[PDB]
Amino acid sequence: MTMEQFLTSLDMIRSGCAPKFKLKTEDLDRLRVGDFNFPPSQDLMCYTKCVSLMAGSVNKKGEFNAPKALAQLPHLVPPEMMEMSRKSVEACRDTHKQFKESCERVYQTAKCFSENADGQFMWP
Repeated sequence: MTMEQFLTSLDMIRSGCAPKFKLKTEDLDRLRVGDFNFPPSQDLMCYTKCVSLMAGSVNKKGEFNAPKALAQLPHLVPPEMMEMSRKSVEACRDTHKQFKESCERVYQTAKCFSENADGQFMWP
């Protein structure tokens, strides 16, 4: 996909998940720029789970599926973002094993992606 399509995809992905939760605009804004440096509500964390399920990188138990994530990447991120994402998958493949609850697992993996991003990270 193109970068222009990717940035617009972010809003489309959000629209399919945001209405299911009680969320703060400020919080969503901060996640959009890859800033996970604030305490999340349960709603925000489950929001990140809803996003990842849509992407197909996790199951209902919030377990990160590294090979399918890597199989999916060309359908999720533009070519310019491939290297960074692959590195983030690898660095964060074993993050969900420290957490038991489904929403928290995904959130912590998402947070890991943002921190282990060698560039600008963007969350829907």
